Order: sequence, then C-alpha cells, then structure tokens
Amino acid sequence: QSFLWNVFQRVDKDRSGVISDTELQQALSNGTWTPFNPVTVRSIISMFDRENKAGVNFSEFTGVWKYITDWQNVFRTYDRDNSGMIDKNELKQALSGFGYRLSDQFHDILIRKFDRQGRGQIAFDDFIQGCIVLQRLTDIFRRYDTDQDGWIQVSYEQYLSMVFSIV
Amino acid sequence: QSFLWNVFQRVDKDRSGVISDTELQQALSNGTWTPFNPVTVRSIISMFDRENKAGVNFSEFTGVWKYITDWQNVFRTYDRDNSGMIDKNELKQALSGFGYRLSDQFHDILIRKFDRQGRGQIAFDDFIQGCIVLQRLTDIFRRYDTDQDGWIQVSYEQYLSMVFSIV
Ligand code: NA
Ligand code: NA
Ligand code: NA
Ligand code: NA
Ligand code: NA
Ligand code: NA
Repeated sequence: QSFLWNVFQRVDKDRSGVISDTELQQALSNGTWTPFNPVTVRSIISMFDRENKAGVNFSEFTGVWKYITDWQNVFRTYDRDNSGMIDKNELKQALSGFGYRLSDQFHDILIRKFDRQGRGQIAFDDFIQGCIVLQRLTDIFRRYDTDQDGWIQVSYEQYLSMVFSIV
Repeated sequence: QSFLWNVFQRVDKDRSGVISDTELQQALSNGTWTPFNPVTVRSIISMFDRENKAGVNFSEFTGVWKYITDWQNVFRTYDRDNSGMIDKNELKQALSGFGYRLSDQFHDILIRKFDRQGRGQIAFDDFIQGCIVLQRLTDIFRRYDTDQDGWIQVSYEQYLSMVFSIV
C-alpha cells in the first residue's frame, strides 16, 4: 500500500483526501501531449466514487489505479510501433481478446466515434472511453437478447427505457 | 426584423455578431431562479449553428428565438397554476398534443430523467431538453420500425450503430 499511498499523496494536490476530476486529469498522460480526455476522467471517477462526492478517496483510488494500469497494459500490448495510437487491426485484436464479436467494419465506426485526434486511429484516453461505452452498451444488449441469438425485439417504450439506462 | 435585431444586440454581449452558449444562457430564464440548463443551451446552439462556430449569428438567432418562443408557448399552456413546473398529467397532455403515443407510466420516467430540480415535476429548460431527446429517439425508432407496429428487431451491430446515431 506504501507505493499506492505515495502516488495518492502526489495526485491529491489539495491534500483533502479526495482526488477530483481535475486532479486525476492532471496526473494522467494520454501519450499524445494533449490533456487526458475529460469524459474518460469523468467516467472513471464516477465508477469508483461510492459516495457521490465528485472524487475518489484513497481506497477507491486503489481501484482507479488498478483500472488505469490494467488499461495501460492492454494498450501497450497492441500499440505495436509505440506510436501512441492503435489502428483498426490492433483495436480488432484488442477487443477480440476481451471476447467481443464484431465485424471488421464496426472497428472503423468505433474509431470515428471516439478518436478526438482526427487521425483514423485511437489514443489511450479515447480508447478507454470507447471501451467503457462498448461494455455498457453490450451489457444492455445482453439483457434484452433473451435467447442469445444476437438479435433483440423491443417495443417503442422498451427502447426508450433501454436508451435511458445507458446512461 | 427590428425587434429581433434589438434583442440580438442585447444578447450578443461581446458585440462580435456571434452569440455564444454562455451569452444565450445568461439571457434565458427557466422561471425557477436557477441558471438555465446548460445542456439545453448546448442543444439549441448546436441545432441552429450551421458553421460549427460554437454560436449563432443573427439569421440563425432568428431561428433560435422562434424555437424558444414556441416552446415557451407550449409550456405556458400546460403550466396551469403558473408554478414554473409541469406535472405528469400536464406533460401527458403536452406530449399527446405533439402526437406522441406514450403510456401513463412513461411520463414518470421522463420527469425523473430530466428534472434537475428534484421535485417530481419538470421546469421549462429541462422540459425542452427532455422533448429534444424524445424527438431524436423517436425519429431513430421510426427509421427501424419498418412495418409501423411499434416494435423493432435489430442485430447487436445494428443496435450499436443505432445508439451511436443519437448522438
Ligand atoms: Na484533492
Ligand atoms: Na500504433
Ligand atoms: Na434474441
Ligand atoms: Na457574442
Ligand atoms: Na404547474
Ligand atoms: Na416493426
């Protein structure tokens, strides 16, 4: 815990015992010399903050640290030329490793939706956000696919509630 | 146009000929003495700005003005006690007037999703945002409901693209 405590003290710049969105963003590198995607930061804090305080305490931060390190290790695996972005094939391999079953064309769609750099590849911070969204959307789809055939049938109002649950 | 020009000059506080999100928000009342929902502001500017400039010029602003006034007139109709919020029954009537076909229970869901004031009713600014979202989601549903029976059948990847189109 000593290592993690030392890291926590450095990130918690106001020394309040709660790391904010701004503090976490400032402590994170996306490997492209631009500020770490604040939407990704918001997602991560929101997932690990158990008390609706717009931040993480030390115990929650240990979760954040492991989460971010785990994502780093995935991205490091697949960014084969260490360019700071992964291409459609590298992304394909990454997501297939997770068990996703997606067509070649979908990988282009995902890159376009989340790549803030406008290069047709995806940087680390944007990759986490895309994956978070993909996981949430896939969890929701799994709930409605009652016979596991890769299709859902939903009414207008089921659909509205489905979209509202994203969130 | 004279009236609209005079209004435009007053809202365009920096006198640049482009009204920003912050300028529009500052010029709008939600009737509850709290700042007008910035998400609603973002939606409205984004819809009327034809040039990706984070704002509206005078001609676009005439559209904004009409849009906001039209919404005001709907809300004024249905806020029968002039309290500044509409209840589930008032909302039901409002949306039915638009031609929406929604169950009584859905109106509770919509209020919960969009009411920032936490009163179980919905204020003007939040009502616009809810309606904007409802219209977009209903347009998307209409695209997929190929036989107009109020149901859709979609594959996993169709569903992902559907959600990605929201936006
Ligand atoms: Na802090
Ligand atoms: Na690369
Ligand atoms: Na199914
Ligand atoms: Na201005
Ligand atoms: Na009322
Ligand atoms: Na149908």
